[PDB]
Amino acid sequence: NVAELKKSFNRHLHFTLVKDRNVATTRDYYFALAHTVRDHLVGRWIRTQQHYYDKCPKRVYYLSLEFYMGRTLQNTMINLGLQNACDEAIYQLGLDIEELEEIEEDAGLGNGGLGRLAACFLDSMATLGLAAYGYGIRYEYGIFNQKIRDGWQVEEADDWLRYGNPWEKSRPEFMLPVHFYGKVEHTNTGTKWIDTQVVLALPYDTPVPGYMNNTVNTMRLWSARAPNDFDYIQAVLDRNLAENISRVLYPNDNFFEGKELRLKQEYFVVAATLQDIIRRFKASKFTVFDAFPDQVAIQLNDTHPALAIPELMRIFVDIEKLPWSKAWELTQKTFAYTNHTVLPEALERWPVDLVEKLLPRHLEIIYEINQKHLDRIVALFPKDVDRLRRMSLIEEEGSKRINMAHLCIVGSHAVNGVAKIHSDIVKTKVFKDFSELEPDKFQNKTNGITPRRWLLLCNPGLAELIAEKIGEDYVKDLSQLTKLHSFLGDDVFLRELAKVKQENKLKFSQFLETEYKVKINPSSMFDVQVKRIHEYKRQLLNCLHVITMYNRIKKDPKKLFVPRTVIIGGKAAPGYHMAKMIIKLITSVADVVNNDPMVGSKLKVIFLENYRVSLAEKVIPATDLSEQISTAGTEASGTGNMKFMLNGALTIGTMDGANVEMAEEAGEENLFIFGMRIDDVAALDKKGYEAKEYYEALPELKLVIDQIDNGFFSPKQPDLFKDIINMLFYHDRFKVFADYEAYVKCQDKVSQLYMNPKAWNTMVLKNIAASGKFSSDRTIKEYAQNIWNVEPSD
Amino acid sequence: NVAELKKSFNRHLHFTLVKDRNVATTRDYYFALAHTVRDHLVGRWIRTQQHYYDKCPKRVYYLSLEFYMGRTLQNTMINLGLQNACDEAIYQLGLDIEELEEIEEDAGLGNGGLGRLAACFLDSMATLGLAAYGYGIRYEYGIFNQKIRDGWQVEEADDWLRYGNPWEKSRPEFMLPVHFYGKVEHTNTGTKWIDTQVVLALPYDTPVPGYMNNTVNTMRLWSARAPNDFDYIQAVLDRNLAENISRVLYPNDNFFEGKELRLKQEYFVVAATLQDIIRRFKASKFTVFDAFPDQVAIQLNDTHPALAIPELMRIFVDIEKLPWSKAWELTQKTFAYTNHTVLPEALERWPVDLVEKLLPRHLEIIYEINQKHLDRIVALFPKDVDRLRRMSLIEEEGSKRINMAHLCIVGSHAVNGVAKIHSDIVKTKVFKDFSELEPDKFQNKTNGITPRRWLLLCNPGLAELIAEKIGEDYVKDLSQLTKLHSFLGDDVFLRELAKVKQENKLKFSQFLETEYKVKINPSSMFDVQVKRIHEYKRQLLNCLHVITMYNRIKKDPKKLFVPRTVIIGGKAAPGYHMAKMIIKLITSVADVVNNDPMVGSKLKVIFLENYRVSLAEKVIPATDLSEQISTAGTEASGTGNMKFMLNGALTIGTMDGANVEMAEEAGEENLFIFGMRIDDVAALDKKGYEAKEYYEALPELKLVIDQIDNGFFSPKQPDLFKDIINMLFYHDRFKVFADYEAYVKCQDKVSQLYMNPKAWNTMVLKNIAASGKFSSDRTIKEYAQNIWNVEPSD
Ligand SMILES: O=C(NC(=O)c1cc(F)c(F)cc1Cl)Nc1ccc(C(=O)O)cc1OC(F)(F)F
Ligand SMILES: O=C(NC(=O)c1cc(F)c(F)cc1Cl)Nc1ccc(C(=O)O)cc1OC(F)(F)F
Ligand SMILES: *C(=O)c1c(COP(=O)(O)O)cnc(C)c1O
Ligand SMILES: *C(=O)c1c(COP(=O)(O)O)cnc(C)c1O
Ligand SMILES: CC(=O)N[C@@H]1O[C@H](CO)[C@@H](O)[C@H](O)[C@H]1O
Ligand SMILES: CC(=O)N[C@@H]1O[C@H](CO)[C@@H](O)[C@H](O)[C@H]1O
Repeated sequence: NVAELKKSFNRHLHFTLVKDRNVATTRDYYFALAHTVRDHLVGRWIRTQQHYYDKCPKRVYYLSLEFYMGRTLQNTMINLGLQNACDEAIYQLGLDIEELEEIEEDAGLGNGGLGRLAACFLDSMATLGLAAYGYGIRYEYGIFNQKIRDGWQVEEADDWLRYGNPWEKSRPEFMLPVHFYGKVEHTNTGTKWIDTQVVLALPYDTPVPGYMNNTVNTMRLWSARAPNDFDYIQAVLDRNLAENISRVLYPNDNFFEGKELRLKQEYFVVAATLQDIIRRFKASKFTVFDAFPDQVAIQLNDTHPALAIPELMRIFVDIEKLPWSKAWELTQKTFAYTNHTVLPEALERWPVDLVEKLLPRHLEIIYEINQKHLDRIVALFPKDVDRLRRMSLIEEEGSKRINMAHLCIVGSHAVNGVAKIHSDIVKTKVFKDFSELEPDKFQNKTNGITPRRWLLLCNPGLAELIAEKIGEDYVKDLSQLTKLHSFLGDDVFLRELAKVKQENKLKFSQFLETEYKVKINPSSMFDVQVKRIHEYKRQLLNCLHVITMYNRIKKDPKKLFVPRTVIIGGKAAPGYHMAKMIIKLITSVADVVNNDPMVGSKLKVIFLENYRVSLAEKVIPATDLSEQISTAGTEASGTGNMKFMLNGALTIGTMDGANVEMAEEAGEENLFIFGMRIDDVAALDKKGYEAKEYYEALPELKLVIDQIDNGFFSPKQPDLFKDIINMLFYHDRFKVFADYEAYVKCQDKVSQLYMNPKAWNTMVLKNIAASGKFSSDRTIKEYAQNIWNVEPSD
Repeated sequence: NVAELKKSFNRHLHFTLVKDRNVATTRDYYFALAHTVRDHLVGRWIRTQQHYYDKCPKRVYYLSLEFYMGRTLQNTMINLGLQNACDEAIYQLGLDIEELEEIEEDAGLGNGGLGRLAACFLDSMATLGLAAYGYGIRYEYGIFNQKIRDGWQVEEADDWLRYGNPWEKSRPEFMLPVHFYGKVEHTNTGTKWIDTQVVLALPYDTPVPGYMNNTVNTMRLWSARAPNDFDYIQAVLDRNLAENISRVLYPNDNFFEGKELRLKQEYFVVAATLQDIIRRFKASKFTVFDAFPDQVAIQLNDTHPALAIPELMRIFVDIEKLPWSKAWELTQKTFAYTNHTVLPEALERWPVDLVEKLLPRHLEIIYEINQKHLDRIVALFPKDVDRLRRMSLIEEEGSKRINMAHLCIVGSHAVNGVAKIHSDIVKTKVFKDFSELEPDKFQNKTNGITPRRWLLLCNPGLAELIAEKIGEDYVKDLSQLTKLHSFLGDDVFLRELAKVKQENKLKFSQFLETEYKVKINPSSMFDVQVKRIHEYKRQLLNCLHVITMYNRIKKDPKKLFVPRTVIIGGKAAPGYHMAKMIIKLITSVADVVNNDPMVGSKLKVIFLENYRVSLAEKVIPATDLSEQISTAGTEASGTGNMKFMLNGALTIGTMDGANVEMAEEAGEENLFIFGMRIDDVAALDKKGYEAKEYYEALPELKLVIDQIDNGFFSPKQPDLFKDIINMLFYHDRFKVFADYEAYVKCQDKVSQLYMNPKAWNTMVLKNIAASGKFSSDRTIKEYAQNIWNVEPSD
């Protein structure tokens, strides 16, 4: 109750912050409230973990180099049923809760969809009350902070832990050695890894509260420490190198960069996690190891934690002294692999020299794994020499590299894609060789998003509305949102829905106006593309359509033009050149567009800085139009798309990733789908893509290109954007021009629907009403049932 | 009372440590109590700090690169008067109170005498209710942990913070920029210090509980961070370099090491501190700095923060735009300097080259000071061409250096030494050129220790006994120990006092044998020498006496030997070769002596690994004879000496430092004074030191030296102590041999007296009852009256 939360608050401000109202900072207040809310989950946290130890359910271990968590405070209140009481307590003390909430750093330990998938899943597994753990790296620096200076992305260290983090508790008793380098002896007592350099792994536990149940699971992130025995001053300074491992998240989205530190990160998180799991299994009730796969599941979050396979084997054979065949039966039965990667350059392949010098034993074990593997292939295909090098874990040509996917495929009992279409290509095409051998191993699990964070928290208006119509069951069972179909003809419900959208718009319009000094037309269409910047996602194409909108105003200023506020956001990897260019182009266009007095309030372009979990929560609920426009074949699933759908936006995009499943659910009539489908893409590769042909064929495209290339957007470097021009014309893998017309045409349909409130909101409601599939609660049921084989409990 | 303490402890264990009783670790329990205890000073801390904000009395800032704090928990309990009740609470919960206490890390952020002086000072300024603050660096790594391995010193990093520190509260709101490098620009707005690299300074507060009053003063310690703004991974890894500024404490006792990083440390703390003071001053109720010196004193703990002088000037002139002359009058009035050393090699003397690179503005301000300095020497000494070079701040040979001592002298209103003999020599000899001009500038302020850590804490037995006899008011006014004179008659007493000391040697003997392979004779005379390993402190001269003794059982195994445990402990600077060998020797000697079955239990020799504050709290109360044997004129004061006086041991030592003053106080017949006085060393230098004379001249010495050199103590390597011997005959500036004879004869009388229980304890009593002068409480009044001009309120 209120009075008690108020007494807790003051107690913390007093004792934990050593402050009285008189000189208390806003941060002092945030902290005091966090501690008050965190205190309210301790009992359930102990009891949950206690129950796991007493009843030994099969535990699920989600293993990942990335947990894109965002802020905890508000998410935690909501899931404890505490938000309203806290709101009121804080209000009564003359403070503003939204103000305190603003203080919190994001836990930006993620790049995008892969890392955010991890986050939604933990929330989901806690809500369904599974025995689940999150395991990854406690990066000192998460994804970097993005400033824009002269329309250019600028990186600033995400110093997220400067002031401390009250959502983590260290665990001094569970520190582990992790080993690197050294050499292998195959003595007559077992094979032994010796003369290694040691890093210590200190774990931190973070509470994963379930939505209104009694479960609080754990996320355990590891930290790098130097040992005490593995110039005096320099020696002590040198301890920096060991602790460097957990220092900074690699900021690459969908790109492999074969850096040594990264390899160290990957073993580091694998090694400590695997010990902790064995330790726990051994400390429990339960070749006592025969029960291990009845008590352990390890989901590989892409190939990043791939070493987990040769590591488990290493532990089983060398320490546990199990015979290799047994060790391998159990490895296969413990692991499952989730494939998210699509393009050649994202594929992790590690050079053999590197894997040999850093981890000799793992190399040996990997070769051994490979031998057993290629043996079986020879046996079923003796005249087939090419199938051998094709399915080998070693890409034997030149450099020589380990194909971590191949390793995950052979060490796991289940392999999965993240959307129907994708798993499909994965199974029938990309892995034809392996799936032929065991069709049943390969499955789909279409992606999902938590409707806690992504409806309840980021959008309480909608949540309340929906709840006032159909009650609150939908939160824990999003399929219940179909009940809304029975409100389609409800003229008054449509108004309340539009009102909700408009408040989100008004609020967010404040944000834009107070952060960018740019006049927002409150009633224009909020047309939003937020994701990481990559040529495949095609921010560029959107950008082109912006230019077309602008020109259309210029040629004919009196002509009926539906006002849009066009928002583009997301971070470019610091080494991704073309991505940085694509940013500079957008900010350039905005400068022209936002100041051309002849357009004024008809068109406003914002490039949205420092896009991240807590910003997604702001902008998404405020959106009318969700840009989702990758080249078909290039987007494994996507999740933003889903979050827009649930929050009352209409989606414009290609038949790619889960967009396809969105269209099935709500019916294509109710999305703005356009463009080449995968076939249309292949057929164009077959015949051959000539970018030129479209530039001559479409006069509006011709102008846009000409404007960009001749400095209309860059009079001080008329040829600033040349690199974009070349790529567009000669090296564009993603066929930007081939989809232009279809896109623009499709854009004009959105425009016309927008001029009919009733039709538009009717489509909105048919979307929201069908968004239920996309709850990460459904996804997890599916993983639980056909992969982990654990049951929900409560 | 106790019931609230049990609740609180449990609330912490539950809510702060997230543990129930059956899985709580020991660390868990420690923290739970620690937090409980901190809570109980919070009120007195806020009020003490409020109250200075209110009445606004003059503030004392003790600025030191070093704070040798030791452990906090028990000191805090005692001073807060809650040891009783806390003991109970822990007991009633079935927990070992002292096992808890042993979890706590020494805050080992000093080398020895200097950093412990500061730590005692804090306790006393708080006990006397001064508005005082300590400013230093939050070193990530304190003085190194010493391990003896094969009789050698090995160093381990002192990772005191890895499990966190319950006694500090970060103050993020008071974070600051410090500036480095760049270059000076002489524009017509004045001098701009430009293109500087910025390091962040983040303060952390530790409570300083006065003894049984209302005062809780603050110790602010600063940590280095990289700023905000900048190969991206590499750029991020490189933040390590800015943070290296506060990473490790330099481990030289009485020795100057001119490393760039150390200069950075020195600037860092001076810069953060001076800003923070200015901030506090402007924030109070006082562009008007006239009252600054009335509001603020800053004591320069030796020359380490000398840089504060030209920083304050720079702030005043460059930033506050005050006239040089005024800005200068204010500085001298603010600062005061405590000289702590006389060894030429311990004087800080910075290459201008380095200072010009790192602090180009500061170099100028120093020149500019020297100029103005040197000018007014010409006005009074127009023909003394030599006087100038003798008094300039700049030593001009080859690559010029900055004489930081001289700097501190010109820039402070008071310069003081740390004992009568020291200060006297500082005034009349070392800085005669200066003192002649302002005789009143130079003073003495004799060192002391706190009777809290060093009596009630470490030796509860002795304090209990004293309190029984004379009331418990001696704890706040030590001089009341004179009262214990009434008891010179009393044998009941004398036997009671002997009891206590025996009880300590027992406790201590149990710990001692459970460490080293050695059979301890618990009623032998405990001959303890502990302090940093130094040629000057002459642990060697002690080692020579130890051999001597052993050679007197080998010669005559059936003559009466007064039996003694000889304990020598201390850390050698990693870079200090002689001291490392000297340790090696003592351990060799140790291994020969403890394994001659003939010597048996007559003489055990123990080298005490890892001497530090909490270790000192154990061995001192268990001591009979205190070795204070530095060459006359080398120990500026000593503070070990005083601790052993307070704790019921008798002193064997030279007429050096405060020894002179302990003798003074107790009567010189009540200490074992011996060997060369100050003039004797003076004489011998002019006559010339000729070591071989005592080797020829003295048969008993001669054996000792031959054993060493021919390898009696290193058989498997008869060559080992080559350099010890060489040093001793052609290089020993500290004249071990010249006092060899006086010393041994002196020891012989100690031995003679130890066979007289009654006379011995009568001398021990005469020592304890006259130790009142040496309370740091007395030292502080004196600075308060005569340097800081502040008033002992509460
Ligand atoms: O009290 C606890 N605390 C925690 O486990 C805990 C500690 C943390 F530092 C943290 F950050 C998070 C958590 Cl959740 N656990 C517990 C209680 C009782 C028992 C029993 O078996 O009686 C066994 C127990 O350990 C386990 F984990 F098995 F439940
Ligand atoms: O609330 C406080 N807290 C502290 O001072 C403090 C904060 C810490 F984080 C810490 F680690 C230690 C302390 Cl001791 N102080 C205060 C109260 C009331 C007033 C008024 O003027 O009404 C002014 C005040 O500030 C000042 F500094 F003056 F004491
Ligand atoms: C949401 O999943 C999310 C992503 C992924 O969005 P896309 O599915 O790539 O469009 C990236 N960044 C943030 C902050 C998220 O919330
Ligand atoms: C005690 O003062 C102390 C010192 C300094 O003692 P000396 O005066 O040099 O003999 C050094 N180290 C520790 C741990 C002390 O408590
Ligand atoms: C390598 C990588 O981040 N892949 C991404 O994985 C997420 C989570 O499944 C998908 O939503 C997205 O379409 C896909 O691009
Ligand atoms: C520089 C340094 O460490 N000096 C030491 O200072 C302490 C405390 O002032 C004195 O006890 C000691 O005699 C002196 O040698």
